[PDB]
Amino acid sequence: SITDYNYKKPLHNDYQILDKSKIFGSNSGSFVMYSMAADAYYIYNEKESRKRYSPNSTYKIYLAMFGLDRHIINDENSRMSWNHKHYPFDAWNKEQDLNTAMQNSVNWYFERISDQIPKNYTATQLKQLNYGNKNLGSYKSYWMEDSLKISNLEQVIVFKNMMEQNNHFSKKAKNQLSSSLLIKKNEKYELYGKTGTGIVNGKYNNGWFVGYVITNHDKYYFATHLSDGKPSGKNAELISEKILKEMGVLN
Amino acid sequence: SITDYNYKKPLHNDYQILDKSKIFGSNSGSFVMYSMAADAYYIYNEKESRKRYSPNSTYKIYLAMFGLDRHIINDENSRMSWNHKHYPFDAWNKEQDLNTAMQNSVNWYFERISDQIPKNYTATQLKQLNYGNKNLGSYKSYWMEDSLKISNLEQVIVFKNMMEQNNHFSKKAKNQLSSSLLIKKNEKYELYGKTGTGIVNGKYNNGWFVGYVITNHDKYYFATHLSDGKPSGKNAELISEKILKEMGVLN
Ligand SMILES: *[C@@H](O)[C@@H](NC(=O)/C(=N\OC)c1csc(N)n1)[C@@H]1N=C(C(=O)O)[C@H](C[N+]2(C)CCCC2)CS1
Ligand SMILES: *[C@@H](O)[C@@H](NC(=O)/C(=N\OC)c1csc(N)n1)[C@@H]1N=C(C(=O)O)[C@H](C[N+]2(C)CCCC2)CS1
Repeated sequence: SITDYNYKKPLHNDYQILDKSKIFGSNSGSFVMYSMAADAYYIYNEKESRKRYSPNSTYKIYLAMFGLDRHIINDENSRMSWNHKHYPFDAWNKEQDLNTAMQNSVNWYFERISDQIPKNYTATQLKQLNYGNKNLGSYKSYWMEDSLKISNLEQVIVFKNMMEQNNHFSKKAKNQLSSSLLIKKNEKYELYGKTGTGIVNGKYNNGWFVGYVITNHDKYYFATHLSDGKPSGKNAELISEKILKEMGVLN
Repeated sequence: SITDYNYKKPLHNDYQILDKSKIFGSNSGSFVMYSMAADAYYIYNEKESRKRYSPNSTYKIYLAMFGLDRHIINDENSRMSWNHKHYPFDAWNKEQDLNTAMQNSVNWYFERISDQIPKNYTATQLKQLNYGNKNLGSYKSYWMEDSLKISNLEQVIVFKNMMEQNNHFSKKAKNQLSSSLLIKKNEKYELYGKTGTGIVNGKYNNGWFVGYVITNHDKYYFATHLSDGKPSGKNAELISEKILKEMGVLN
């Protein structure tokens, strides 16, 4: 418990320390990036990057994966009916498929998936995935400012590993997941990712943007965590991109 | 044969006649576009648009569809080994999957698919799809400046129908095909398409760009054919986009 807020495991890869404090501006947090080609990490604010926070809606990545893996949703049909309950966001108040669910961060879609998953499966997956503190707690919205916590550095390690390694997870699962995460594509690059936002007492307190970039030459996994300032998922995306552009990943 | 060079069937939809001769410049051809929402067509140079030409590499769209439909390739694996024969283009001289095959217009990939398809299946599909003159001839590269011919107007009608109508083609087939055709994506739109280029006596003679656009509000099917000037698939793409941008489809 006293070491379950911190990822202490030393890196067995080359790594560089960046200074993107100018881009982060009045916001506080960290940025991590992995380069498939260099098998190397690029970290800004490694202290913050090793502190564990709740994953918020970035966990939807893994919930989506579990749902595909247990045939809750599939490639032929991932649709779910709206229950006719009003939600704060209009995009939630309609039928969803994985793509629309993921793109609009429709909580109830993944909640409905979460309810059909046994706890021992979830716990087995987190173990094998090395997902943060691996702490399910009461097993009720555990990924939402609750027991489960992961570090910015681990977000990149766990995601890259799950996607790139020969897991029990199928290639078509990974591709379907990957489809649901595609944000931008042009001649130069494909950008994939997922935002996370936390709100406490009407104040943003926890902002994620986790994803990856495919170029012609390389492939990159990355994540931005915001802890103070204006720590929203959107602000995490904006910062991620201007860092990726200024580092010449998006050109 | 005397009516097999022309699509004469009258339109049972609204349609408008455009003037994009300025964009076409010193190139000659036509542009067709369909709007799901308006159930209406937008044609420039309807004469040219009704004349049938060989589909070149736009036929790869349908070959890809057939290969998925006959489990020649799958969502799990669509890879094919290179035979270690040199090809004029370097991107051809390696392993391919559907995406790389389609993106680089790797002829041999789809030829290898074509060879495993019965003729009566092909002929059945063209019948049900209303693909052009439906003429297979000797059934050997019939889609390459040979017997099979389709009009710019039909490219849009046949593609839209195959994709949008509940035929025997599965949703996952269509999505996998759709994935292989994605070119550009941003906040505003997803652009999908396939180029075609013909070369005779070292001169471009036949240029295609067939595809569709998904926006927030609408969905559009489109095609550009170039018959004279500099009629290359790439030039057909450039013209398609300038027309789509200037019509405010890519905004
Ligand atoms: C995942 O982060 C989701 N977030 C929430 O449900 C929470 N607050 O959102 C207001 C939350 C969970 S526990 C807690 N204390 N707060 C959804 N995802 C995001 C996201 O960043 O993708 C949302 C924010 N967006 C989508 C709203 C408009 C732009 C960003 C909120 S819902
Ligand atoms: C499909 O159009 C393919 N084209 C060809 O094989 C032919 N010529 O290519 C030079 C061809 C077939 S019959 C005939 N008389 N000529 C491939 N697709 C394209 C394409 O546009 O996707 C290629 C052309 N590009 C990529 C290079 C220059 C313009 C675009 C050629 S191979």
